Amino acid sequence: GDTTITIVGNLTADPELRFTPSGAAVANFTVASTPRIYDWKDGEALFLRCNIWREAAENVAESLTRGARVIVSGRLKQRSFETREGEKRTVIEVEVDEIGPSLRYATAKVNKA
Amino acid sequence: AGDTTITIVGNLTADPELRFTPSGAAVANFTVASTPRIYDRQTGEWKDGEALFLRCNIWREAAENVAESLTRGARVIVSGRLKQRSFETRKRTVIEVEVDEIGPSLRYATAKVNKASRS
Amino acid sequence: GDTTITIVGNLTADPELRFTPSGAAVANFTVASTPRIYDWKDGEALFLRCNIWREAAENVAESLTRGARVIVSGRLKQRSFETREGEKRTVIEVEVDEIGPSLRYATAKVNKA
Amino acid sequence: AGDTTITIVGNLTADPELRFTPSGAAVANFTVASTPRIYDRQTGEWKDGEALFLRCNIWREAAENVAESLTRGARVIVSGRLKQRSFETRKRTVIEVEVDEIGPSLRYATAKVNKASRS
Ligand SMILES: [Zn+2]
Ligand SMILES: [Zn+2]
Repeated sequence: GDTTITIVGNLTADPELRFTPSGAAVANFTVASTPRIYDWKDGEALFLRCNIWREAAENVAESLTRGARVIVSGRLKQRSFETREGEKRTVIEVEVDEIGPSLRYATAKVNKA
Repeated sequence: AGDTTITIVGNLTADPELRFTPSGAAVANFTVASTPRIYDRQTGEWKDGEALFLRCNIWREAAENVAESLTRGARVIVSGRLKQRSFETRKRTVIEVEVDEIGPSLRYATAKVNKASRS
Repeated sequence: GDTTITIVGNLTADPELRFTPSGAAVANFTVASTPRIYDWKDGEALFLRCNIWREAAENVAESLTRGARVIVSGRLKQRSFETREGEKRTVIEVEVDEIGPSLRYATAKVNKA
Repeated sequence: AGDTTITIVGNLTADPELRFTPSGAAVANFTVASTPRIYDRQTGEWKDGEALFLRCNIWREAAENVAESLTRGARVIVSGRLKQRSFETRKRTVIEVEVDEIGPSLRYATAKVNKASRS
């Protein structure tokens, strides 16, 4: 039913870990995905605002920092705004199902629980 | 132009088996056990439906990075391309994944990530 | 390298088939994907502007109409605008690799070439 | 919670084999031949690399819709979920696709689509 995607990229900044009145934790961060080339590299670019919640949000929070190369699988969510202030605005966000630091150019010590 | 790609989440059946080709190129093997949930629309709660087993081989330094970072039953995210090998009996084809990116899922766990060094 | 997605939904309107000075054809259309429910259906929603080019653009043009339920595989492309007129705008579009009418609630006569 | 999903583009090895379960539910089988391109970075142009063969089974009216709409070598788009069956020799597992949506690709062809009737 939903539209899902996988985006590989680096966090543009440390994950903002804020809490809701009810206590549940929410982690926000935008992944910036940037491509490859030939003969000379680099181009394209894609910045997707993401949000994970619950314990995954705190793990994201305590396990990721700026520049971190991540793998993110989630659901695209989009909202459509105004006209009574200007004229047609669209925004998009990714509800993260799973995310983890990528092991393509690095390592990590994974501690269970 | 492009291969068929998939993102599979699951657990490592066993630690990554790191070997090296004759030329020296590293190669890590493992299989992800992706278990989907099923809901008995009548009592009980969610259930562990039929699991999928996908063997995956990652190459070069990524593989070495795997061998040194992931272990048994670790939950991981795998983005890769489906490749159909061919092994003979005694015809036979089998479908495995060639990893492009893989990382530990921060779902039920944390991780200390050490960047390597390039840019 | 690129970020790809698959969106199943219906065209919100017939595909605009316009041509470029050079002659190549371009088909534009926005797919509107809307979900399922339980116990009572319907919710969510996602509208993604798409564009196919070349012969696929004309085939899309002559094979699809409004309401058509399609399957679309492409690449997300996003651009970031202004600040010298207002303050930060983001837009997204799907460069369609493959698209075809879905056979979930219909049929179609496929004529080769 | 969710299965592993994939979008595979390719051609039908053969016309869809439509059969019916004992209860009456329709079932169509077929396999997509997805051929990826390879570039000899030295002369020649693009090349037809190693193809992937995935068997797919679609259900109910969708299947009937398949049987009545698709034929041999037709290019199609398939969105589905990977399912691992189990058949025994003489153990054995195999990976096939359970289609959720499938349609003829308007890449190298057109199509006349007849909506059915619901909403
Ligand atoms: Zn090496
Ligand atoms: Zn039926």
